[PDB]
Amino acid sequence: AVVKCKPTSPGRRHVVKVVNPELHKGKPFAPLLEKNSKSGGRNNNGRITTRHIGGGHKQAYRIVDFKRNKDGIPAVVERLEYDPNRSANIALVLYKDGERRYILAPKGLKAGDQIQSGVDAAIKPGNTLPMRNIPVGSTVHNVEMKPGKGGQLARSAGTYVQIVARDGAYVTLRLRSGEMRKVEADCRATLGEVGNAEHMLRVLGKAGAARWRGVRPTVRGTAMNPVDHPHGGGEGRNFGKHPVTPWGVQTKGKKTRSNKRTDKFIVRRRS
Amino acid sequence: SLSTEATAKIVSEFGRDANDTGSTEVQVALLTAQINHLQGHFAEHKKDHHSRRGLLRMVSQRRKLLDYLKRKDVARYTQLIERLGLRR
Amino acid sequence: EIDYKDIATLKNYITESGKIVPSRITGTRAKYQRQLARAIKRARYLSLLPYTDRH
Amino acid sequence: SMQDPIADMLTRIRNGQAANKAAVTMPSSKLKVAIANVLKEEGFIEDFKVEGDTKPELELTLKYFQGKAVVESIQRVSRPGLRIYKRKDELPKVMAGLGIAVVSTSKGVMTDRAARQAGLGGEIICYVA
Amino acid sequence: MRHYEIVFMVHPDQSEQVPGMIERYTAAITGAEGKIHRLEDWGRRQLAYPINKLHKAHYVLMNVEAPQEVIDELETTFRFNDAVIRSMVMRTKHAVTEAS
RNA sequence: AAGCUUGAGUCUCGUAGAGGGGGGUAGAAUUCCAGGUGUAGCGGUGAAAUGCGUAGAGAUCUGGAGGAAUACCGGUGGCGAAGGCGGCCCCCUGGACGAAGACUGACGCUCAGGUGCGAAAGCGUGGGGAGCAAACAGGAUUAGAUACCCUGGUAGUCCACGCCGUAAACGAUGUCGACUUGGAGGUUGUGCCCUUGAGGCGUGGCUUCCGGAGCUAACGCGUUAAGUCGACCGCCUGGGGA
RNA sequence: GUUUAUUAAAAACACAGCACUGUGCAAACACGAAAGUGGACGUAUACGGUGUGACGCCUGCCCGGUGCCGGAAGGUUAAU
Repeated sequence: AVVKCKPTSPGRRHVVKVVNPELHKGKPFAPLLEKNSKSGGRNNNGRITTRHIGGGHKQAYRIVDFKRNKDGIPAVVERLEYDPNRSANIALVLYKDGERRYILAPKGLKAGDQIQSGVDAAIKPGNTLPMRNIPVGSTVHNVEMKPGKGGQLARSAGTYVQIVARDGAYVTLRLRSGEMRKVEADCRATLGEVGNAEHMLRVLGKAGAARWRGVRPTVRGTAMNPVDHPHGGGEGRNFGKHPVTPWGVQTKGKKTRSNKRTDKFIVRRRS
Repeated sequence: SLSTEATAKIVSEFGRDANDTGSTEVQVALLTAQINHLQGHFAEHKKDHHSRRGLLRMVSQRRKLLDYLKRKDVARYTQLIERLGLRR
Repeated sequence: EIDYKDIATLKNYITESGKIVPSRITGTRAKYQRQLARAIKRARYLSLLPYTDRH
Repeated sequence: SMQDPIADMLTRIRNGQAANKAAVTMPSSKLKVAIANVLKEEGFIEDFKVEGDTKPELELTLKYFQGKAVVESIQRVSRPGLRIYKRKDELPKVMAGLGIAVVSTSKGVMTDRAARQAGLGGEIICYVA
Repeated sequence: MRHYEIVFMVHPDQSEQVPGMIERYTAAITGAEGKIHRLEDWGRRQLAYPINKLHKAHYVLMNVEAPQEVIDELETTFRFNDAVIRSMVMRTKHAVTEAS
């Protein structure tokens, strides 16, 4: 759900956050935790690499699995908790001999069901099998499109992948980005959707609410000193020339894809 | 839509000498049994104003038949609304 | 209403033009043309009859 | 739906007389058979008969003599929502004395004559000529 | 208990798998205290026009006399299997025993 | 207060329906996508012209994507509180209606303010985009054309829902009950004659057209009455202004 | 809230939210004469570029020029 704050003091009325009464809490599982450290855009080799970054309150990384290697063993969901690294939230899983793993949340917000993987697996969430099994026209979840990179796509809150068509050794997938791609039917999929799906509804309401996440204020190129951005300070409200990067180059509408190695797998292109 | 087999569990308890099924004490129970069944029914589903008006018709008749029973004998009224859910 | 799954019977009531034989031509009452239209729809949604015509 | 047994009593007679019918029938009540007994005594009808084990129904016979209807006015006057009450000298002279009125009274249904003779008044029920 | 004929369109080239589906569909009827009347084939038949590139189907029918409360958890079991497809449940109208 | 039922109600075995809700579930062309075969035509009007087309159009095929609505029967017809609603198939469900009986015992009729509904269009958050098309840009046409008519085309139409509450919401007839000339016809139960039944004799529910006594200024209403009469509610006293 | 140490303090600046543009991820992008790292152990409910300025009601026309995209058939045309 989403909930809105009362006007107790100025501006606070705008604040809207995601709340879930079934969402659990506790301590992270230490063998799948690392402190990960802040990067701050300040550079090991010289001058800064990134912009609009500074400060932010302490965070750690919970290590999530997209390899799903323990085949033919039933595992149980133990708890679903708030995650600081991805908006989908992350669940804790216990395997039948004692191993514990963190997984991308299946839909249902619930724990206690048992899941398997193979060439054939139950129709339920969290169970994984190859897309060659299914008659298409459905949701496939996170998909192992390239074995050497694990389960790809649809990792953020409420994200989804539609399987559109099939023939022989291949199938086609359509994405909420505007791109459509072709893959081998033998590629592993977990089926269904990602949970949460409310993260885009959040309204910060306050000018400090991104500051505690390390987000630095944005100063305009046409307002800062003429040597410190290619646009340069006014000359009030008169931008002058065509928009460019801080590095002096035109960008608007100019396509920058140069990959050339995966375009044969893209059957309909993002506009 | 309530079976002769479901009424067999109402007219058995709310009766007294048989046949009593025309009496207010038994018809308020038969209306309550239909109201409480057609209450759910709803959830899942909501968007059906026809069966919603059917429910409110059965409630409209029950409100009147309760008021009428109370207007004949208060003790026979109070000894019914401890066996059917009313006023919490 | 009766025997509507038999296509060797039903093809006596539908045309090469991809249409229906009029009740004026079969000599039948108005509600037989309804019984025939229901037989056609009940054969379509049972894989006994095609939905459409053309080559 | 139905509130007053007299609100469908006299319509039957006024409409049946217009249809040229010799008898008119109605559902029976205490006041309907009390009015009929006085309308026979004053000669406005020939006879009346009442029968029924499921519902008692009352049939009265109309006068036409040799063809022309004998009752030249048939009116109600008074209704339960707005009743008319007349005192011992305020009792009416219907059709300027060519007709009569019927009253209920404390002594039971009678003519405006019988009421004025009894030196009393009461509530109106019928007007006739 | 309520009548249903339950007639399958088994795939004309994949009927070599079908006994494993049947043994899981019959289980849902016996568990529910239903009563199977025939469980018999009509065999391979032609279709009226070609659908999903197929012009044939392999026909098998149950006649189950089953509890009415099972239907919405039964009609889904032959809906995503893609080797037993295009099933009709055919409610009421009684059951023929033991016949083809 | 005491007593009733033949006012009102519910029901045994049973009846039709494009009513609602949830599920599904199926087909076609303008379109889009990758090409072939192939040459200068296509498109369109009362006339024409922008425009589509030699980058190979239009059309004709192969293999494929996308969106909406549900052809036929369909009407003399049903249902729904109205507004509205037609597919087949599987659930969930309101109301009405018949046969042959019975148990209560005035429990009825109406209703301010409430308590709940929505056709098109509109507002919100996220998707959606074949066809139709406000706006818009052209072709024109013309004295002018800001429009008709022709070429393109976004919003809007669809869906998750959440809002909005208005209509020529119209047979312009408030709700409720009784009494009473019909004909023709549709639609759905049903009593009876070995239905030995195709037939015949009846009888409830719903309802269309033609119209008679009555009503009405007139047209119409006309047993489903604007009639005959009663209970209650909602309204109202000239346009131009408003 | 931010705004320059000892004459120039606010209407300028930032902010909640708004739009456009590049990005299918070994992203695009950046720093590093690089080894490498940051982008991010984030994956389209996610990141890079530029403007707007909470909240409520809101958004006309012009593609000649200068940029960018779709088409590459035709023209212009270089080293070769």
